[PDB]
Amino acid sequence: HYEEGPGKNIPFSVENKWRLLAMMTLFFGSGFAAPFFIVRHQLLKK
Amino acid sequence: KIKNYQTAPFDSRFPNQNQTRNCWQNYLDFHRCEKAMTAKGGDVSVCEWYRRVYKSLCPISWVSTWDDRRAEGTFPGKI
Amino acid sequence: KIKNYQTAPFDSRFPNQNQTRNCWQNYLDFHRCEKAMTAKGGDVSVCEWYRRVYKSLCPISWVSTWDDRRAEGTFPGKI
Amino acid sequence: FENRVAEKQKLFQEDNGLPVHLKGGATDNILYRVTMTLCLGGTLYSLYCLGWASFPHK
Amino acid sequence: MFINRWLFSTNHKDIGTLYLLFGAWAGMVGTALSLLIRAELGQPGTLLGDDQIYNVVVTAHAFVMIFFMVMPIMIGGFGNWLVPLMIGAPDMAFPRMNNMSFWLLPPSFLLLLASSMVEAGAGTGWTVYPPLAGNLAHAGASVDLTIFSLHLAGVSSILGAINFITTIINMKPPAMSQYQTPLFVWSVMITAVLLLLSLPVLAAGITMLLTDRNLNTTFFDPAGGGDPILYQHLFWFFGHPEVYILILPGFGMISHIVTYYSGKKEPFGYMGMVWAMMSIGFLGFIVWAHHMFTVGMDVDTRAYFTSATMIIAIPTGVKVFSWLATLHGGNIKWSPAMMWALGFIFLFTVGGLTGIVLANSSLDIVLHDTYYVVAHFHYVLSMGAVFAIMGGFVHWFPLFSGYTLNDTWAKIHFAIMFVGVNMTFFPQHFLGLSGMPRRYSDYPDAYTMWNTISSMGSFISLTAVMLMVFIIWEAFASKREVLTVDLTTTNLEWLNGCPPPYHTFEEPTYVNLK
Amino acid sequence: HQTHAYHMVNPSPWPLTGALSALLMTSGLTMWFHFNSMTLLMIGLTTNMLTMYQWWRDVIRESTFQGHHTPAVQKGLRYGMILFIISEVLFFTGFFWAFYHSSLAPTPELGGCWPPTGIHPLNPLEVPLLNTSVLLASGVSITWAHHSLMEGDRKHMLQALFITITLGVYFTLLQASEYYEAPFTISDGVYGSTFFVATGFHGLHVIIGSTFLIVCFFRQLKFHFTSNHHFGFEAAAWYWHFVDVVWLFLYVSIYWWGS
Amino acid sequence: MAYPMQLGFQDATSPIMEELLHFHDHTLMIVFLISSLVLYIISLMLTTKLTHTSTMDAQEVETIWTILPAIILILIALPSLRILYMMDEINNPSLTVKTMGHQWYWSYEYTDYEDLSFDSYMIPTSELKPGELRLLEVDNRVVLPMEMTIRMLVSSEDVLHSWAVPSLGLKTDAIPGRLNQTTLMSSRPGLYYGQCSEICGSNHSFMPIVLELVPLKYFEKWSASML
Amino acid sequence: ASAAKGDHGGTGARTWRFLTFGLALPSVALCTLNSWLHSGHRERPAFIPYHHLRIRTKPFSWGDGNHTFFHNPRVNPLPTGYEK
Amino acid sequence: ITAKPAKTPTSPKEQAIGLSVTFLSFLLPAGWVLYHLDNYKKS
Ligand SMILES: CCCCCCCCCCCCCCCCCC(=O)OCC(COC(=O)CCCCCCCCCCCCCCCCC)OC(=O)CCCCCCCCCCCCCCCCC
Ligand code: HEA
Ligand SMILES: CCCCC/C=C\C/C=C\C/C=C\C/C=C\CCCC(=O)O[C@H](COC(=O)CCCCCCCCCCCCCCCCC)COP(=O)(O)OCCN
Ligand SMILES: CCCCCC/C=C\CCCCCCCCCC(=O)O[C@H](COC(=O)CCCCCCCCCCCCCCC)COP(=O)(O)OC[C@@H](O)CO
Ligand SMILES: CCCCCC/C=C\CCCCCCCCCC(=O)O[C@H](COC(=O)CCCCCCCCCCCCCCC)COP(=O)(O)OC[C@@H](O)CO
Ligand SMILES: CCCCCCCCCCO[C@@H]1O[C@H](CO)[C@@H](O[C@H]2O[C@H](CO)[C@@H](O)[C@H](O)[C@H]2O)[C@H](O)[C@H]1O
Ligand SMILES: C[C@H](CCC(=O)O)[C@H]1CC[C@H]2[C@@H]3[C@H](O)C[C@@H]4C[C@H](O)CC[C@]4(C)[C@H]3C[C@H](O)[C@]12C
Ligand SMILES: C[C@H](CCC(=O)O)[C@H]1CC[C@H]2[C@@H]3[C@H](O)C[C@@H]4C[C@H](O)CC[C@]4(C)[C@H]3C[C@H](O)[C@]12C
Ligand code: CUA
Ligand SMILES: [Cu+2]
Ligand SMILES: [Mg+2]
Ligand code: NA
Ligand code: NA
Repeated sequence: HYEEGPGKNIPFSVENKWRLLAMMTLFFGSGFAAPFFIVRHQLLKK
Repeated sequence: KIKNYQTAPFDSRFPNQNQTRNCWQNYLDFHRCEKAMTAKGGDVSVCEWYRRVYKSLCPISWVSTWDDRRAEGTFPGKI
Repeated sequence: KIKNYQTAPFDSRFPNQNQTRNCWQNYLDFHRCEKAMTAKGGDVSVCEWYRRVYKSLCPISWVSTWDDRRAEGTFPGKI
Repeated sequence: FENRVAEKQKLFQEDNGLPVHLKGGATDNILYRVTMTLCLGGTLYSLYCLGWASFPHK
Repeated sequence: MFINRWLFSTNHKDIGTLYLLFGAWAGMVGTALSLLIRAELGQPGTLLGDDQIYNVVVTAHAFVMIFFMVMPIMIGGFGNWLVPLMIGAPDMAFPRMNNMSFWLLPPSFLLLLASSMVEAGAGTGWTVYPPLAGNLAHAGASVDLTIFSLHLAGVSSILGAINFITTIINMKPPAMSQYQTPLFVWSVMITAVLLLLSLPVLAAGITMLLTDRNLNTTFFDPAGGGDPILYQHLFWFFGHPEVYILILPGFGMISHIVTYYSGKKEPFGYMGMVWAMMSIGFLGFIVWAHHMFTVGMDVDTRAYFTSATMIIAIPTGVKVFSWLATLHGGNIKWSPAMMWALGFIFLFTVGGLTGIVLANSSLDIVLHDTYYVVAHFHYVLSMGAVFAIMGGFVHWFPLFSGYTLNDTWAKIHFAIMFVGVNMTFFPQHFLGLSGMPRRYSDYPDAYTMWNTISSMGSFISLTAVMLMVFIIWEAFASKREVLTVDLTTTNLEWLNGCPPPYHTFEEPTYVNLK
Repeated sequence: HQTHAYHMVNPSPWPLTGALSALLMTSGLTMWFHFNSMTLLMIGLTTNMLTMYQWWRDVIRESTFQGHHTPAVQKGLRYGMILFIISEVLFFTGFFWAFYHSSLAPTPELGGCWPPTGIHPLNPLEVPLLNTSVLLASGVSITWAHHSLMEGDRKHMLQALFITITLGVYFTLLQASEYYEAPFTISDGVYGSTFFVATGFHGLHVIIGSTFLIVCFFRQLKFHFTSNHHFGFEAAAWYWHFVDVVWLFLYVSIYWWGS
Repeated sequence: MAYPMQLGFQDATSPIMEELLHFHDHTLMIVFLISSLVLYIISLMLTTKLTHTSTMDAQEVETIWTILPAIILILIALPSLRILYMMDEINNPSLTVKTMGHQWYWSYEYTDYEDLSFDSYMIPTSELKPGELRLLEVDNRVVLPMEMTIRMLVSSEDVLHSWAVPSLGLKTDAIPGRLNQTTLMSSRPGLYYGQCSEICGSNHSFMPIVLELVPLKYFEKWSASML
Repeated sequence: ASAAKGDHGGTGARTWRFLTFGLALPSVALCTLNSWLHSGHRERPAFIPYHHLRIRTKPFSWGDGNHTFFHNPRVNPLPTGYEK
Repeated sequence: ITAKPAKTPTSPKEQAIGLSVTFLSFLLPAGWVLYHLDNYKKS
């Protein structure tokens, strides 16, 4: 069986708020950055 | 163009035992052709083939009734 | 020689925004007529109306492509 | 043929803690590992192909 | 145990959590695309210096927002979390098929990414009309990867629709009729029937595009006797239902939120609200050609589609007035979720009304393919879906997580967003009325002022999105655990606490018939 | 434990391997169409077949061997299969729409007629009529199988189901032969497009349906079905009638009216 | 053409466009009224400490808020459809002009009498003469007679385009294999501008339409000058 | 709308077997005869390179790119005509 | 809603950190690409 309760029903840890902040920043920052880098890629292709 | 017309040739549009529409279509074609020619610069002799075909195939009374109805303004086909 | 032609009139057969078939029909009508008028007793002047209408309505590239295909033997309409 | 369903019912109800996709025995594990290896390897290969196809190839 | 729980899930709450995570991440992608759009238009001239890339950005922006942000969040995320709890069911009907509806979406999204990285992308519009999207004007793999992206998203949602319809019909307590189920559950059921019937037609249409591009079919190619306009009919036969699919779960969440924060045990006029949703769903299938008023259709067809389209205002207005009548006499709790719902009612109404303008095919001649249409759907769809989603997220975050948000921060976030979306999209009405086309990377100089203002607006909403991320962090960082919520007698999803145990309703509710 | 009758399914890898198989098949088709290679496509087809096999194996384990298909669970599966068939009807509706759109308004490129100039349709009274009698007959034989099962008659259930499958195979081989003999091709304009894509998706569903009936045949050989509980057989019969009705619509529309 | 800070429609150049302006004024008044009523009622619901939280009966009030919207929709649809049927009624033109969309420019054909055709390209910004309009001018304008009913036929030789002129109320999609008709009538001489209105690739933003409306005798001189 | 047959009283396996062997399979037998009388090859028609047929906007992903998937040399001409 | 006191309260200083970090994670990568747009358009 699995852990239950606040902060235990999620696939990421909230045990440490600064580790969390890194995770959330990588998570949402990667999705927000991706279109800028794809545009860059297309502009650079030729 | 190839006279010695003998009779109406086989027409793949009308291959079956009921030839009503063959008579009807050639009658329409001839009179449509004739209408077209009587105005603009030309003469009915280009209509002759349709004339020979419908005359060969169509019962006299049908042609006569259709001619009467054209004169009367009651012919229901489009000419 | 009835003319005073300005452009193609409204045609109740083709009353809607899509005018493709109106261009196509007059193109066929003109060329069917021009073929018929090569029989004995025929002049193409009778075909003039269809000619003016299709020339007014049809894109030049459609006319040109159709002409090319009639010459190739690949035109898919019946003339 | 004879009706052997009861013996399969006994097998698949054995309290061994196994999830149903492995409860048939060692062959299930083999088929699972084959399947998963093909899926994850193919996915890696498909990412390689994206990389290759993302750039003009001279 | 991590892989078993999060990759092999058969649990409605965990699968709902995966969908919310996926949709939030997609929302960041789609927001970034929207800012690139507005950066290109934020002053006259060219920014990207490559209008094919611009067109690729516009296309991707739409697919990401619709297929990877709104539908996964509303149907996959709120639907999976809330529907089984609201009917006391122990999970969905097909708990394992449910997990595949989820896991089809990361590959779908990957195929969309691949579309934009190979060749010059699919710069087609999210409509993907041929011949622009065909193999001569869009040669190469990008459009085919887009088509496959849509096939996978389509299978995901068709199977999810099968799951939700079956669950909702079959897994209520034996005493509970359909007319005792909450409006959000109705909204998901009707959305699922629309998906079941519309997505296969889209699938047929994009499959014909695939074969025109790769197997020398000519469904849409006049040289073979095909017709580009047939593609449009097939696309929009799906696409008008799709826009009601995008809003209907929103209508369901709005009903619950307005009821809750008005301190009411029930929404005003329940059976009217069911009638109105079923009516909107039904009429949503017989209006699609209002996306085609300039393609050359006969006048009587334009008259029918104008008329049928306008009729949808009648059931929609019943819902709007019924929300107002739910507020009526309430003990109003000015929570952040209530603010989102109130902003929803007003902005959805504005957007619906410009939709009624557009329904008039005579005026649509001049407004079609202009920014007036863009303004219409960013009110009714973009703000509509986003505000219902934000209202639902703020309201149910404590249920899903066990933790409370900072309400003051949430109200600030609402305030910023409300300013930003209105500054962005309201001037686009003027741009449309005055004739600025949509899908343009640059514009005649006359249109500069409102494009400048609209782009400035887009940055304000960016500040809101960033703030939203911080607010979610702060809640998980501070760990204020929920004790109780009010109104549980009429909000069953809360009655197993916050978050509910992994298995809920193992012993079903007791409901008698009398 | 639980005191409801519904099925809490064991955590399963097959949703993930199915979703990855979809990624591999679609990226595989892309690579086939654009980069001259069948590699990814072959992996994806293989993992798809592996996924289906193990997933439906597990459903058999859960029901025949473990007893989880209570009447409530069965009722859910009935709804799910009906809804699936409805979605498949709408998919075919899109192809019929394309067919009627093209054939009711033939463009000038066709000759402005239907069938187009240069197209010589199959005679619908020859193999297409035989195929129609084949699928109609298999709808009778699968109904005999159903009643035999309900009546507890193993031998006649197996005979009738065998006949049903044999007819489905006969249809498929007749259609394969007609595809090869057809003087028109999928590249023969919109006539060929509508003909082969619509009858081709139908032929695919005949193969799917026949495979489903073969699964039922072997499960029946292994005594999985009771005289009262046999939803895999009912679903395969529903699916088979759907395949038969689509054929009738194809026959009347494309082969007969469209000739 | 549009002008800076414009809020509404371009000034009407044809009678049908005037009709649309009046119809839009009518509809927008209704839109403003309903939007403002909803906003007001929201504020009315939210500004009292009085409460009523027990079940409310809905039947009576739902007659009002189905019948009154139904009446309003009819009052929009009647002028809407009248204008629709006006646009469609037989107008007997004196001239037919075809336009063909291309990536990315328009071509025009005047083939009633002479076989005239020509291509029409955007003037690049670097080539604009002083005081000319960025993204809007073309090298060859569509010369046409004013105060006359003109049949425009629209198609495409490649992808979809759409031929639009907002101040004449015109927008007709340009579809390969299809010849779409619309009617054009300018009350005034002058220059009337429009832009391609169906996404057609890279240069969708850069293939404008410019009509040049002149008196008939000048149209004839221009026609005459082309042989 | 029920044919000219007529045999119920409590439907069952026996009745559906009777239909299977007494109507359905005889029909198949008769259509199989019909079909395997009207079999035999027709004159193939003159080739005409119509532009709406033998469409090639992209090469097929098999063979030489110019043959359809179930190409039959006897009755399927290529864009340039029948094969040798 | 009612809630227990924060298990791990986030001070204003802690909030300013999390907010700044959050904002920077959106702004810096996009900023880098947009700043260098002309370095891209010329290649
Ligand atoms: C939250 C704020 C964020 C900041 C961003 C902006 C937000 C929007 C708020 C803005 C507050 C809006 C108040 C009404 C706006 C009408 C402006 C107008 O003059 O419109 C003119 C017409 C066309 O008119 C013409 O052909 C002639 C124009 C000139 C008239 C003669 C006078 C010459 C000088 C004119 C000076 C200005 C006149 C204005 C007169 C002003 C009267 C009020 O354009 C149009 O149709 C555009 C209409 C789009 C259709 C949507 C209508 C529903 C909105 C109702 C509630 C507002 C929701 C706001 C959205 C939400 C707002 C809360
Ligand atoms: C959430 C999504 C959503 C919703 C719900 C709607 C709702 C409506 N839409 Fe819109 N629409 C879109 C999303 C949506 N739309 C999108 C995405 C497009 C563009 C796609 C593209 O081209 O990319 C679009 C395009 C679109 C067009 C095509 C315009 C063109 O391209 O030229 C039309 C035309 O009729 C239209 C009409 C309507 C109408 C009449 C409604 C109605 O359902 C609105 C009903 C609501 C009200 C009327 C308000 C509340 C009612 C009252 C308070 C009652 C009293 C009111 C009256 C009596 C009028 N929409
Ligand atoms: C024997 C009875 C019929 C059985 C089925 C036969 C094979 C079909 C396989 C799948 C059918 C599904 C796709 C239909 C696509 C086209 C195939 C049409 C049927 C067919 O087989 O057509 C053949 C062409 O096949 C070709 O191009 C090559 C086809 C192979 C590549 C197909 C690639 C496209 C697949 C796209 C799938 C999209 C699925 C989306 C589902 C989404 C759900 C939401 C016809 O051969 P021909 O030589 O042109 O003329 C015969 C002349 N003697
Ligand atoms: C271009 C190429 C595109 C390719 C896209 C490929 C996409 C997907 C890869 C698909 C792999 C499928 C793997 C087998 C899936 C079996 C699902 C199934 O059979 O689901 C069943 C429910 O759906 C039901 O019944 C009724 C529904 C049965 C659905 C069967 C699978 C169909 C998948 C394709 C659907 C396409 C939609 C067609 C219409 C357009 C069982 O539900 P579970 O939750 O499992 O169990 C519940 C337990 O109580 C059982 O004991
Ligand atoms: C040459 C090979 C080609 C490959 C391509 C696809 C191939 C073949 C797929 C054929 C489908 C096989 C489905 C087999 C399902 C077996 C499992 C099953 O039948 O499971 C039954 C439940 O039904 C259930 O889930 C019902 C499950 C529904 C299955 C529906 C299948 C339709 C699949 C369509 C997929 C493609 C879609 C179209 C593409 C455009 C189990 O319950 P019962 O029977 O009551 O038994 C219990 C009793 O014993 C108790 O006494
Ligand atoms: C649409 C969403 C976009 C929102 C706008 C983002 C707002 C600004 C965020 C800051 O971005 C940074 O800006 C710097 C400039 O201030 C760049 O440094 C660049 O410029 C510096 C000064 O010239 C040099 O020192 C650096 O090395 C050089 O990389 C740096 O790359 C970039 O991360
Ligand atoms: C072996 C089995 C006996 C039934 C049982 O095991 O009790 C019998 C009963 C019905 C038989 C099947 C049915 O008569 C239908 C088929 C008859 C064909 O002529 C051979 C295969 C065929 C598929 C048979 C194989 C085998 O002999 C079966 C399956
Ligand atoms: C009869 C049905 C259900 C009543 C019930 O069993 O509770 C109710 C629910 C919603 C009602 C409808 C809505 O209130 C909207 C319309 C309101 C008008 O006053 C009558 C027609 C009208 C279309 C209503 C007819 C009918 O009374 C409906 C359809
Ligand atoms: Cu041409 Cu847009
Ligand atoms: Cu619509
Ligand atoms: Mg358009
Ligand atoms: Na720009
Ligand atoms: Na049964």
